[PDB]
Amino acid sequence: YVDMVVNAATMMDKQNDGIELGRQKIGVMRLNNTFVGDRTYNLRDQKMVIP
Amino acid sequence: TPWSGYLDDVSAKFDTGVDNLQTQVTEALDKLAAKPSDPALLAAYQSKLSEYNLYRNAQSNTVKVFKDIDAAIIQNFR
Repeated sequence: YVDMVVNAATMMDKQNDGIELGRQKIGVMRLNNTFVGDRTYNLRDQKMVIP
Repeated sequence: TPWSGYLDDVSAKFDTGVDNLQTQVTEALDKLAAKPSDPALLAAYQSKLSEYNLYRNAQSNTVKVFKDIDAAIIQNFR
């Protein structure tokens, strides 16, 4: 009994070792109050950028 | 995102340094082309065309020299 248990548990652990589970999820988010892009404002004194 | 290096930061100083020359040149030309016979127009366009010339020569030469300094330093990384 002991030998069987220790064998089976070690080998199943190695078999599952090959499977990845970090499933990547894609989320789509709307912005309701602002523009998505960066913008540049050319002040006289400076080129200015807003990220 | 609009990405800018160091050479870009260099050349950009000239563009911001001359506020409106870029426009003035086109305005003066459009005036002159309508009436290519008024000396006040001709004298103005001569002055602003030559300021526009020196502007860009000084820009491109100074952008080149920094490229040569960088390439010289990078060659010694080995």
